[PDB]
Amino acid sequence: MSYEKEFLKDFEDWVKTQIQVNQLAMATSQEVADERAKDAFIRYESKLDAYEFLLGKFDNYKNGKAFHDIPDE
Amino acid sequence: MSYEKEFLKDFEDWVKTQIQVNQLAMATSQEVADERAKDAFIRYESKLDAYEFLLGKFDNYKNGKAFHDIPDE
Repeated sequence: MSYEKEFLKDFEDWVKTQIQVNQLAMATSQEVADERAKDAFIRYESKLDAYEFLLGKFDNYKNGKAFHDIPDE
Repeated sequence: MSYEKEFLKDFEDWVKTQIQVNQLAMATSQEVADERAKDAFIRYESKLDAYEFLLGKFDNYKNGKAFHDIPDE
């Protein structure tokens, strides 16, 4: 793998890590939710949302598509 | 530019776009904040935080550093 390819791979694994990280924090707080727990849930779910979207962009890469293209489902 | 390099460039411009997008929504709602406006501010600031971090990773790329390395300030 070239430098760009390894960078893109580490990048994707990092995103997958953040998704796991936020899913547990999210599930853990949602458990409780008082403004605190809901604020925390919102914080975490907002991050998950951004990372889930990015996971779609890496799918474009693995498919050879341009970045802006819409992922397959 | 190869495919990987153009992908990494579009990727970075997209992140910069999201930062601008969330900064305005964030500033716009914070203006008001009632649980609604604060929940919205939290949502947006949480996304900004994730994107700001990613901007650091692209700096690593532009510097030739591994993904996991810590950006310069």
